[PDB]
Amino acid sequence: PQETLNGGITDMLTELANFEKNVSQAIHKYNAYRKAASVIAKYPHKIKSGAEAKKLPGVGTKIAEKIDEFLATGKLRKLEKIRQDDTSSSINFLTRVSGIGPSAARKFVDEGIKTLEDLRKNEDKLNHHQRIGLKYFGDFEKRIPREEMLQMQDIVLNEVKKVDSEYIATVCGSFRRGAESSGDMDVLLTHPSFTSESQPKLLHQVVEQLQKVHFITDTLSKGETKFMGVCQLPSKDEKEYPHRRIDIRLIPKDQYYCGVLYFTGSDIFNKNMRAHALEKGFTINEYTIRPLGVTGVAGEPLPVDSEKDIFDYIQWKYREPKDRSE
DNA sequence: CCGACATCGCATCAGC
DNA sequence: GCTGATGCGA
DNA sequence: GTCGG
Ligand SMILES: Nc1ccn([C@H]2C[C@H](O)[C@@H](COP(=O)(O)NP(=O)(O)OP(=O)(O)O)O2)c(=O)n1
Ligand SMILES: [Mn+2]
Ligand SMILES: [Mn+2]
Ligand code: NA
Ligand code: NA
Repeated sequence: PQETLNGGITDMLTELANFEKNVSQAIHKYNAYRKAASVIAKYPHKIKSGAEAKKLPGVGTKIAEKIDEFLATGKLRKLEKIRQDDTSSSINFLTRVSGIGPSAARKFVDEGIKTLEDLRKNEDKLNHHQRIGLKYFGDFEKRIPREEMLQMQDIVLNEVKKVDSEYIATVCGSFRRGAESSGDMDVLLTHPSFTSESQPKLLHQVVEQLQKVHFITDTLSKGETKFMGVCQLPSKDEKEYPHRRIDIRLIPKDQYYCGVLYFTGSDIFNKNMRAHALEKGFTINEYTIRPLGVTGVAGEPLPVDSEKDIFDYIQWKYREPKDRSE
């Protein structure tokens, strides 16, 4: 649908979502507003009343009431007031820095630290992750053209197999869903000598190699199965590429497809699949799917030899990654 | 009137 | 020293 | 905030 049909309303709900998330520290209200904004974005009519939007799943009394005020007056006083509030705005803005959540943002603002310049004046008071998020603040909010994502994929696929021929690196996330641009790169790593039943430094060597060739530039978090960090394409003396976020995850190779499914997403989709499963007598996570039982006590896990397998167990139509936006 | 809305890895904090 | 809780994030 | 127990 043309976004201007109910663009005023979806914007309003999205702002409210971000504020509940970053300032009120209520993730479920953030999700509620998101859900209401999303479903309205699909509505192929121009909303005339709150009671009309009330019909859509995820729109209840409070939001329908807020829509009525917006249509009848062109704004939302609560949203107008929040926007002029120095404290709420600062807290909200600071959470745009990677590593800074609602708790840290609130405490920063409480001690007068409110801008990026304030943060730069106070490196002492930031932890390692936050410093990096601050350093590449602009870059991390840049979107990554798919062409560059392909360039980034080449490097990873190359260096991965260079360490050991039987690794299997799989770019998931928005990229796998075929998006024209991505927020970051998500790499899913698997190796034969690592199973659920089950060679140790399996993730570490790959990361080390990507640092070796100067592809990985910074580390946010690193462990046995999880990597969170920063990368950069090498420049062709023509100008330099932005620093990008990259997540790497080493997963039980015999659970490869539940992982590919989870880390391909989307965000709402993974959520809808798990919630559906429950209404239908199943429970999925990133590793297993397992039929809860009669009583709803999980039974044993199943074999899965392709993504479609999981789609079959609860039997939705196998939707291509491109289709899993919700 | 009121609880679910998923769960996890890693960094760091609170405390023994 | 350690375990467990919290924060932030995927 | 919304849905549904
Ligand atoms: N809260 C979250 C966060 C991430 N995820 C999963 C699904 C996402 O596809 C995946 C990766 O996170 P992600 O990189 O943040 N999003 P995703 O790659 O979809 O989109 P982008 O912003 O990168 O473009 O992990 C999730 O299921 N629930
Ligand atoms: Mn991503
Ligand atoms: Mn990611
Ligand atoms: Na409704
Ligand atoms: Na943040």
